[PDB]
Parts: sequence; C-alpha cells; structure tokens
Amino acid sequence: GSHMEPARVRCSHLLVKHSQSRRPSSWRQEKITRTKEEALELINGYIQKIKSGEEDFESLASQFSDCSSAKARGDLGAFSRGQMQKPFEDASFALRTGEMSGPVFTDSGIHIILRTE
Repeated sequence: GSHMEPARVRCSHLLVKHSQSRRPSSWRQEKITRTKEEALELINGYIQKIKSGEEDFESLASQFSDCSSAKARGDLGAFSRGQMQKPFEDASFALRTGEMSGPVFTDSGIHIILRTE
C-alpha cells in the first residue's frame, strides 16, 4: 500500500563521463577521451553486470567512476530532495530499496543509481 515517504534516502552512484563534457577532468583521468557512445555502452554493460551479479557495485564505483564517489565506495549516504542533482533526484525517489535505474543522463555524464535504502 501507500508507505510513508522516507525523509532521507541513499543511493550508490557510478559516473561515466564523456569527452565532450562540462569537465572531462577527473580524479583518475585528467582528460577523458571516451566519447558519449562509449559512456553509454559502459553504463549499459555495468548495469547488466550488476544484474548478472558479476562484480560488486562498490568495486565498480571505486574503479570505473570518474566522479570522486570512490571515497565513499559510491555511497551518497542519506540525502533529501532539493539538494541532489535534479535528474538524479527524480530518479532516486522513483525507485525503492534494492532497486536500480538505467542510464541516468545527468549534468557531467551518465549516473547509475542503486538504492540500498
């Protein structure tokens, strides 16, 4: 039924940017050469790997994430709407505990959203 909406939710986020981006400079690569096409295929692949139970999201987010998400293993912690990236926000709050969205085209690139809570 209608469960009370949680004030704070948490999402594990992986970011795969593209060469043509607002900032193609990350903690791993100072310059990103992969094009948008690559970014998309990478995301699509990682999603399928998470679905098949190949590798842990934490491991993936600590490796193949251009964003400094590796510091928290990809975890964003308990956050609320209004303080999150808009395309990411409406995506996270559109999921549930143990749910994962698809390629979320956000500001700097595509994010994978896996909610543990």
